[PDB]
Order: sequence, then C-alpha cells, then structure tokens
Amino acid sequence: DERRELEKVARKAIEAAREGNTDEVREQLQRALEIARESGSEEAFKLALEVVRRVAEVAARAGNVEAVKEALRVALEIVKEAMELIKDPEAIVRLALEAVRVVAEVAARAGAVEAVKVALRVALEIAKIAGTEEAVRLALEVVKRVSDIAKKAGNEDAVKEAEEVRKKIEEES
Amino acid sequence: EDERRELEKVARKAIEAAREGNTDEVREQLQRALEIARESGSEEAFKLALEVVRRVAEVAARAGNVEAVKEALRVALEIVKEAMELIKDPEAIVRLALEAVRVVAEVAARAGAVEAVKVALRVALEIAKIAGTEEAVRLALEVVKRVSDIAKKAGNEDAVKEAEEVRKKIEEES
Repeated sequence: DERRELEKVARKAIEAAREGNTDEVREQLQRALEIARESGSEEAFKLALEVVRRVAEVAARAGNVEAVKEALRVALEIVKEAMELIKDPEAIVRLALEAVRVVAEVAARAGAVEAVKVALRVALEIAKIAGTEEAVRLALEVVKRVSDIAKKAGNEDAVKEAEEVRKKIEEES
Repeated sequence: EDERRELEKVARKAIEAAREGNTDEVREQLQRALEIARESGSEEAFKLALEVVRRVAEVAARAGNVEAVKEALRVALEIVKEAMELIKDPEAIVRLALEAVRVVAEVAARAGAVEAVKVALRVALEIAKIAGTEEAVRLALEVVKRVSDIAKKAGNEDAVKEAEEVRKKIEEES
C-alpha cells in the first residue's frame, strides 16, 4: 500500500535526478519522507532509504551537488526518526551509511570537493546520532575510502577534509 | 621520435604541478610543450601536445585544482592557433582539440568546477573562430550541446545559460 506509494515516488524521483531537475528531486524525496513518517514501520523507512540511495547515486555521478545535499538530508532525517521509534535501528543505520559511502566514493574519484564535504559531514552526523560501534566503524571506513582515493589522485583538500572528519568522529566516540 | 620523448618529459613536470596545484608551473610546462611543437612544424607534434594538455587538465580536475584546468584549456586554444599557421590540413588538429575541450569540460562539470566549464565553452568558440571552417563550427556546436546536456544533469543553471550564449555567438560568428 504505502510500498506502492513509495514506488511511484521512486519513479518520479529517479527520473528527475537523471535529467537534473533539482526541484522535483527535492519534493519527491520530501514526499517519500512523509510516507515513511506517517507509516512509522521499519520497512517503510528502509524503502524510503532505497529511494534516497538511488537518487543520491545518480546525482553524485551527474555532479548535481544540490540533489546530493537534499538526498543526504532526507537520509539523515530517516536515521533520526528510526533512532526514536524503531526497536532495532541498526539495519536502517547500515543502509544510510552505505548510501553515504557511494556518494563519497563517486565524488572523491571525480574530484567534487563540495560533494565530498557533504558526504563526510553526513557520515559524521549519522555516527553521532546512532552512537553505536557499528555506526562509528562504517563512518570511519567512509572517511578512509575518501582519504585513499584523494591521496591517489593528489587532492590535498579532500585529504585534509577527511583528516578533520576522522578526528571529529574519534572525539565523538 | 625524439620530440615524442621531449614532450613526455614535459608532461611529467606538468602533471606533477597539476597534482600539487602549482598553476604557474603547469602553464610554464604547457608553454614548453607548445614551443616543442612550434619548432617541429609537424601535425603529429601538435597532436601529442594536445594529448599532454588533455591529460594534464584531467589530473588537475580530479585533484581539485580548477586554475590548472583553466590554464590547460587556454593552451589547447594556442595550439590550434599555432597549427592554423603551419599545418596544411589542420582539420585533424581542430577535431582532436575540440574533443579534448569536451572531455575536460565533462570532467570539470562532474567535479563541480563551474568556472572551468565556462572557460571550456569560451575555448570551443575561439577554436571555431580561428579554424574558420564550416566543419569546425559544427563540431564546436556539438561540444557546446554536449556540455549543455551535462550541465543540465548537474543542475548547473549558470553553465546552461553560458552555453546558450556561446551557442548563439558560434552560430553568428560563422
């Protein structure tokens, strides 16, 4: 039922991401967050994270930093709601950090410093909200992946950015 | 030849400065690549120089150095200007340069470097202006259209509006 509503949102969200329609991407992800927030079930959040993951992936490979920010903002909102309502939110936290990882690697290889900063920032805030050893572990690996890709490509700014985020995740723990 | 190895030694210095962000050493090396091609006078030296330019611009873009990307784009224009004066059939040089400006603009747009995308569009226009052939105009419009569709997917209204103005001037200055 609400699975059908999200699947209709997924079609419109992905299509706007392929063409670069940042306004439609923003409103579809907003609708997807509302469907999961009204349902309140764990499956509704995971289905909404799947739409977020695919949109953020296309937006990152297209270089649309705005659509990346909106996707990762909704992904963070889903983690926030899951940490208050879902009994075992560790699966939702895994899905969100995986979506952040793909954005981070795509931006790091292309050299999109701004998209790297956002992905590293979101990984930092997801680890702070969850506060679990698994969330910190996955967040640091996202930072480690960006650092390795950036050092190989000689992107000093992305290396320095991953430097600061790694320390801030450590101090949060 | 020996010039193929002299250009490769210049590309090594130009790539290192592109990784480091030393935009002044990138420009100096690319000028030496232009001078090595100028003293040769053969179209194969100009083609190898364009490949040095293309390879340097991509490394600089992935390294997060937009100024080294823009200086590399400007050298590709000077290579066309030098090839127009010497080579009998510079159509192969112009085609390789316009496709090099295209691939660099695509990497620049996917990296969020809006200004490097603007410079690439301005270089495509000047290449069509200098080449003066109807083939080069068609190929320059194809580069601007490709960059426009890439910028549209990147959600960059600035580059789309800039490609719209460039595409108009290329049609007029023909």
